[PDB]
Order: sequence, then structure tokens, then C-alpha cells
Amino acid sequence: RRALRLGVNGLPNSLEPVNAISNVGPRIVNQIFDTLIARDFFAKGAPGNAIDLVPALAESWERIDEKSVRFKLRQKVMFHDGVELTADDVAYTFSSERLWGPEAIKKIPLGKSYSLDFDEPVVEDKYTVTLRTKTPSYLIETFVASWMSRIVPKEYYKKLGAVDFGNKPVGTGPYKFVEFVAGDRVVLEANDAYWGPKPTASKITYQIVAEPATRVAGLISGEYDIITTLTPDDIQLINSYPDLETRGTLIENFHMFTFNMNQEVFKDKKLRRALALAVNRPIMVEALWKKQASIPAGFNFPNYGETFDPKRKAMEYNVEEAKRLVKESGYDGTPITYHTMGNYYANAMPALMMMIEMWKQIGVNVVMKTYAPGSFPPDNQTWMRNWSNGQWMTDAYATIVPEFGPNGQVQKRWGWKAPAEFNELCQKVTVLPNGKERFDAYNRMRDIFEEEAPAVILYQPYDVYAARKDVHWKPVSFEMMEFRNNLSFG
Ligand SMILES: CC(C)[C@H](O)[C@@H](O)C(=O)NP(=O)(O)O[C@@H]1C[C@H](O)[C@H](n2cnc3c(NP(=O)(O)O[C@@H]4[C@@H](O)[C@H](O)[C@@H](CO)O[C@H]4O)ncnc32)O1
Repeated sequence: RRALRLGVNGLPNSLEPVNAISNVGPRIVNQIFDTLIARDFFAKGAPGNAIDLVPALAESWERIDEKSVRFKLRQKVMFHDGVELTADDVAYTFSSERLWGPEAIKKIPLGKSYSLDFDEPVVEDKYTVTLRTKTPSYLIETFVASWMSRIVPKEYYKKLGAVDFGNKPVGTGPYKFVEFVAGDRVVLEANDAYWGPKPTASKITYQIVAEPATRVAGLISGEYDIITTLTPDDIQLINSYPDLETRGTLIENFHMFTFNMNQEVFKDKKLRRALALAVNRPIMVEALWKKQASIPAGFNFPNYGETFDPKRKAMEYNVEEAKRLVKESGYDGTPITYHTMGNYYANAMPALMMMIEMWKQIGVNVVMKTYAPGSFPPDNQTWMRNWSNGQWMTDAYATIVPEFGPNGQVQKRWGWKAPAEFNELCQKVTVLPNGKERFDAYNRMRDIFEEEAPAVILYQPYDVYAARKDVHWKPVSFEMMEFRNNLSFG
């Protein structure tokens, strides 16, 4: 076969599937690992956005009650080291020890905050395991199809520890691990024992090319087969080449900017709300995205299904109100830093430049502070910063509760003093079934989020890739790359 060469925007700090949840991690861990349930993005001729759930490591599954789903596992599946996958590896994957228990915080910092209210799994036999929650939860199924639920080998994982495992991953996926050089590359090779639609590449290299211009020059050279994290501003040049083309889709993710609310200037919602009210998203969508970005009506997305509100109003744009709020705040005109890891997010630096001018017009002075990967300063040294959230469930629970809820990093690490009402509705939605009460609680949470402005939603980016026309691969509507039945050459 042919070795696949990818020019990427970045690499994760770990290949441990939960510690790799990011914009740059899933495109690699999707190859090394498998989930029990998988999403079939290409079902019924869909352009990589189908929401269909198909069996993967679990040949079948059945909800027993409001707290548990029994999985019947595929037999003779092998981990990359020849160890057979059993219900024991599945129990360990979702165990208190490895993922949601108090001890797990040390190994997987965000594991507990991103997990459901789990109870210990029950192994029925070598190929049957029941995944359980201590309280009623109809979210088990979407969680098991997610980036939180890639299956790890119990013995090898325990032998190495979560940290050492992140540097030498072992999974059941189509590509086995070969090498990980931090700040340089990840090399994978075909797992010809995949259970499993056969890998079509002999090797895959994820090479960091932090500058998008060097990434485009690389594809034209051509040092790469496919490049990631481009901007619609690159579309005309790449598409003029006869052997090159762009492939892009709107993904189930939103770009945003957030604050360190532990800082004096961001303790009260007034200056956060003023900055949010001056963000002119429609011009940013023209200037930078060429109409290829979607401004959502709040923390509300179609993939939420029954908890998506299609009648919700757009987020407010009000420069006069923003001006008044800056005057009403204790802000004195002192510069505020906004940290960004270059263009890790597409259009991050041109978006900040545009917003800096919008903010200067309402009386706020924002300065760009750029930083290299691995050099993010202590929390204490940061004020504003960009971020993104992948909506990883077919429900509104993610990501408002895992990220912005009472037990999340935005309140616990970044200092958001959320109102009591916001945290009460977070608990209610987690345990209430779908209905009038749960739909309304999410809307009231969305209304609270906009007034509080702990983060400011910008848009759903159109994820732009560029590839050699002789590399047949289609983007999916998520921050990952899929090669199963979606990769061929010539
Ligand atoms: C281990 C330490 C001892 C060590 O020194 C070092 O590793 C360190 O500094 N660690 P620290 O904790 O300070 O991590 C730093 C702190 C800072 O906030 C930054 N950051 C966090 N999420 C990031 C991200 N998310 P993303 O947008 O690509 O991916 C998101 C993901 O964050 C999110 O959880 C998920 C679901 O909403 O959506 C993805 O889209 N993209 C780029 N930067 C990110 O990394």
C-alpha cells in the first residue's frame, strides 16, 4: 500500500484517548482505537454528517432499565499486541479506577467532569458487560458512541499507567502505533489483524506544520497528501491546481473566546457581557469565512435533537449597550491580554485582530499575546483566551454541563461564579427525561449563559482540508478524520 502523509495544525500531549480529546487528537486516536457503538457518517448517501449509530466492538446492545445498557461484544477482536478484547477491558475503560472515580483525576484530569454519574460496570461473561449509572440516565448510548468511550486494554494500560500509556498506545483500531515525537509527528502503521474494514494505507504520519502558509506550500510541493485547518481564503488558490482540491464541511463544534474569571476585571459579568455585545459576528463570517461559518442562536445546535431549540433568537449584537456596560464597569482603560496558540484554530489571529478593533471602539483595549504549544503560561498570567467545544452527544447535555456546569473546569479552575439557578438547572437536566421541563431548563440555561458571558460563542467553523485529488477521502461533520471505508489511492 501507499504511506499517507498529513500536514496538521497540531498534536495532542497524549494518545490516551480521553486525554487526547481536542481538535488535533481524535484524528489520530480514531485510528488506534474503536468504540462499542460507532457513528456512520456516510449512511444513506450522506456527505459525512449522518447521525446513524451502528454496532462496532459491541455486536448488539439493549437498555435493561433507566440506569443500564447491556452490551454483547464481538468475539476474537485483538488489541495491537495480540491480547484478545474481553468484557474486562470494557469494564476497566468505564471503571471508577481508570475514568470517573476520585482516584482517576490524577491520570485523566477531565474524566470525572466529562463522565455521566457512573456506577461500576458489571461483567456478565467474557463477551457481555453492562454499563451503569448510579442515577437515571438516558445518555449512556450517546456517551458510548463518543470520544470519551474508546476501549483501552486493561492489563497493558495498568502495567504502563495512564501517563506512559499516552506515549505508547495500544488499541483494537485499524492503525497501530509506531512513534510519537512531541512537537513533530505521530507515525501509525496498518493493523492487518483489524476486525474490521481493512486499512488502505501502509503508514500514516501526522506532521505538524503550525503555519497554514507552510502547510499550503507543502501540499503544492508536494510533501503532503492531505492538509488540515485551512481557511476559506485558501480555497481559490488550491482549487486552481489540477491535481489538488479543497474538501470542507461545517463541523459539530463552535469556536469561542473565554476568560480567567479569577482575575479582578472578569469577576463580575459586566465587562465580559460588554465584550460579547460588541462582537460583530456577521462581518467576521464575511471577512474571514466567506459565508462558510454558521452563527448559532446561543449554546444550541441541531445535533442536540429533541433538546435543540429551532425557534431561538440570534445572540444579541448591541454596541450602544456594550459602551454603557464598559462605563458602568470598574475597567479603567488598562490593556487586557488575549492568549492564542497562533492559528491552532482556523482564523484565530485574523478573528482576534477584527475583535480588537471592535473592542477599541467601545473603550476596551485588548492585546494579542501569542504562545507556542506547551508554553501556555500559568492561569494567573492569562485574562482572555480562545477555545472551542465539540458537541459530542445527540443531546444538549454536552458541552454546557461537562464544561460550564458546577463540577466543570470553567467554574472550578477558571473561576466563573455561576448563579445558583444555573447550577440547579444543570442537575435537573442530567436526571430529568426529555419533556417540557427539561427543554425549558436548557433554554433558561442558555439565557443565563448569554447574560453571564463566561465564554462568548463565535461560530461553527467550516473545517477546510486540502488534498491530492488522487487521495480519495471525505471529511466528516466532527473534529476527527475517518478512514474506515473512506480512503483509497489512484
Ligand atoms: C499537563 C501539564 C503538567 C503541562 O504543563 C501542559 O500539558 C499544560 O499546560 N496543561 P494545561 O491543563 O494547563 O492545559 C493548557 C490550558 C489551556 O486552557 C490550554 N487548552 C485547553 N484546551 C485546549 C484546547 N482545546 P480544543 O478546542 O482543541 O479541544 C476541545 C476540548 O478542550 C473540549 O474539552 C472538547 C469538548 O468541549 O472540545 C474540543 O473541541 N486547544 C488548545 N489549548 C487548550 O492547554
